[PDB]
Amino acid sequence: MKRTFQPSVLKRNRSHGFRARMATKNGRQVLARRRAKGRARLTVSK
Amino acid sequence: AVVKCKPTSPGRRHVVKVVNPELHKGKPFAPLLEKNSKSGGRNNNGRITTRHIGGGHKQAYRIVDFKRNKDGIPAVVERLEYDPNRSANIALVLYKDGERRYILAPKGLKAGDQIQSGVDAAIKPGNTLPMRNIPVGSTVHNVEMKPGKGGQLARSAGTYVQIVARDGAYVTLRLRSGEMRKVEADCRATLGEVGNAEHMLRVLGKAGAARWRGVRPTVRGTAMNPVDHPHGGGEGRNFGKHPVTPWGVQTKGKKTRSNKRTDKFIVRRRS
Amino acid sequence: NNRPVYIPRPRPPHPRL
RNA sequence: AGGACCGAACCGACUAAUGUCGAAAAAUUAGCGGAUGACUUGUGGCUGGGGGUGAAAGGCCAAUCAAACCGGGAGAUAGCU
RNA sequence: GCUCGCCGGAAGACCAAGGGUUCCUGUCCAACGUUAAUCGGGGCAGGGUGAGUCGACCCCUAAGGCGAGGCCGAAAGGCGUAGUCGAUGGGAAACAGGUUAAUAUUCCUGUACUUGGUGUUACUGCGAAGGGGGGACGGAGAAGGCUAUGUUGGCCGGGCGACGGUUGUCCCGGUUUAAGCGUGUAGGCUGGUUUUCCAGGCAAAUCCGGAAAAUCAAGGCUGAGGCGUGAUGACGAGGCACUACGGUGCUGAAGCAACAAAUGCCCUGCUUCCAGGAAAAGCCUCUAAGCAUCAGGUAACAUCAAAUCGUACCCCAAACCGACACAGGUGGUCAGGUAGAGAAUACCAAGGCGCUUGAGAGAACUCGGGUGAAGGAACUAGGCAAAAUGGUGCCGUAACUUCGGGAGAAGGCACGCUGAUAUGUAGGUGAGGUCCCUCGCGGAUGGAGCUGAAAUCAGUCGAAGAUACCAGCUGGCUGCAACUGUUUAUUAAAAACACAGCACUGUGCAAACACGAAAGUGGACGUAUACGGUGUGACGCCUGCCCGGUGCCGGGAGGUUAAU
RNA sequence: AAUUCCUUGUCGGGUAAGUUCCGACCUGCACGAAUGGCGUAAUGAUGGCCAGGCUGUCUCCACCCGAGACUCAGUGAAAU
Repeated sequence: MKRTFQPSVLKRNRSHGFRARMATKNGRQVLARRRAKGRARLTVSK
Repeated sequence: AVVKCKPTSPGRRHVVKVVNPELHKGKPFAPLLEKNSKSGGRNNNGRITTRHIGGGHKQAYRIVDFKRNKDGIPAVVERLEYDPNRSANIALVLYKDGERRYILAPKGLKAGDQIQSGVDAAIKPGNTLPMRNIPVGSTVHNVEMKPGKGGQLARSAGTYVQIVARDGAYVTLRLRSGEMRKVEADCRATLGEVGNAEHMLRVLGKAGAARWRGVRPTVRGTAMNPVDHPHGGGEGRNFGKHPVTPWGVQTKGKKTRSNKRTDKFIVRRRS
Repeated sequence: NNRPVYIPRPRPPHPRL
């Protein structure tokens, strides 16, 4: 049984990392919404 | 040459090979190579624009000289090579000055032959002449439609066109499709017909032969569902509909030629 | 004290038809 | 030579039994199919929801697919319980 | 601690990915562990990760991403040039031994190597985003030469033994050593050298390419292993002296030969086949601009620098993905002995484990197995499941057929051990000696030694000799599909889908067509022996009649007919 | 007939006994020639039938070896 989640640090960062989010405006809006909600972990990162 | 293999096993039973002994058994000319990454039918948007394309063996692109701009420079034919990109074989040509180029190999071309380009050239097969100099009623290949373009007509294996008429500054060409096209005189053409005329005799033999040739399986519209194809649906192989393309355009006898720009160069249509 | 999150699909019933 | 033969790794999942508040939200045990090829696999990319992909089953698209998921219109509407 | 049992192409040993202290020591047992617990991957504290050479970083690039200008788009934004990113690839350099409770190819000892900066000395024309070469490449197959490694003999050390025999052809253990440097071998590739000329290499060129002659038949390149050095060093059984009794310190003999042999190396090789098998940089070489009492380059010596980050531990699992200390999933490397064709299977070595509830009893019943009188499918929707067949050699082998097949058809016979042929043959390998030598890692002769089938005859044991494990059930008639293949992840693997082939139809290339409000891409760096769509589905014999209807193609008298 | 309502069509083969199977006839409810027709060697974890061998499938079960069930100690659920 190969479950759906197969961790990979490189792919995780390149898909949901800070730089990936800021590249496009919608990701920028996502960061804005996270900041407004005041989440401790703004994004995924080491 | 055409050789039929013995029915040793299924998949090899129906194979019909086309062995060409005079082909070059060695690596090609590296300076003239160029990488050719496959696309799989996808376009810049990443969507499949053309279906049934994908996979296949890796193949490197050979820079083939179609313009043939080296006028007045006799060149010798070093050898013939297999080009995976074309249906016809290509010939490695060495010019008197000492540069090597690739050209389409006509039927009569072989190693050690002499070819030349430009008006100051003979009428031997393989020479490149403008149609104005080429006598009417002769066979040519790799014909241009605009001067300097390079040549687009009659490029496949065993293909050629006829010089049927010469109307002053324009020439009429009868193509292998039965199409009579008016072409500007000054643009160039190559004498003779493309070699490797026995390309039909091959049959590929088995399913996988088409697979590593870059072709993917084709799915009939009937086997599809109603939603994905205009055909499909019903219990027991029901069609009851006029044949159509997957996008609704009615196929099987519906002309799709609508240009109104090049029609002035069309004398007669296919028949 | 989390209430059960994943409830499995019910076992298919016997066909009373 | 071979989409050749027998057969491990590897990939697959035809039969039976067990297991159904199971060891496991499809597995184990004993057999079974392919096993130089249309093969299999690692890494990284591309295709985004009236769309993708599909050797075509309405199959698959994060345990969900005859139209994914999340938030909003939204306290939708419910002559019904 | 002594026994028993299990794994041993793994349930062992090393990595990447992913975890993130789970590592080691002291201490604690409430909670956690499906029981107890002094124990632990649990709690608390301390300790632990050492690099010019390993990896990352770094230089270059693939798919692809982003994208100055630009093109396009109501806005957002889309596409893309120059560029710049992107390892799953290419590019400089280290091995052996020892040491810690826990790190080492990082620390220590020994012996090496690479890339740059600076200085000195002796020579010299240097000089690029520019040219050329190189880097640089597929599948399959075969043989030869080797090594890792193993076996045996010799050698060295120890033992002769609690139940008979065992100083002997006896038994047990050891018989290990690298990178680098030197020599350069089997093998593989290519004929060398000199001179002249040339609109090609978008400029130039002493380089590449091409054309000419003169002269020699040879050089050059690549290249595992072996042999030397490294090394009268290290390691080394064993013995000795003290033990906080875990271990510490001291000493240290032999360290060779033969045979077998890889899936590893020579080999990015070679021979073949069609499906024709990345790119760029480092590197080598030639020049432009410019500089030539310079700078710069080459060779030698000296000196300095090589930063920064990862380094513990798990890594087929109790530490990763599955909510669990879950019978599942997870890529790569090493991979021994006996039997065997084998990485199957059986039993074992090194090594690691007995799977975190036990003790009794020995009912029905359920589960996983063994055996069975006589019958042998009478069971049942159905030979489902079980049972049986099962290997090697030889003999033999039907209908049918596309002449390949069918076929391992079917059906028969022989298989152990010992001796002899032959104090182990044929075969393989091959020392010393002897004869040559374009003189060495050479060639002949020669057979010592070692290894080692198959077959025949004879004898002999058992109920059974392919003795266990492993290891086809077979035949006849017929439906469907030609076949290999693919599919409903998780009740349907099929007659369904695909398929080679065939036919129709569209398309003249700014192609049809598709994705896109568009630009622009795919088709295709293809162009009718090509491409798209549709139907049929190898092959053999064929594929009849009908154009009313609905489509499609062509024509045009007349009628009808929008905007204007 | 993968097609056939009527229907287990009729005759023969196979069985002591055959609504299936194989061959032939044709009253083809409602086969049919590229939504292809008829054949077809080889192939198939394909559908149906027959024979040999084989056996606990069965007549009819019996016994035995293990893991549960049962008793004792510890921990200690669920649906309703």
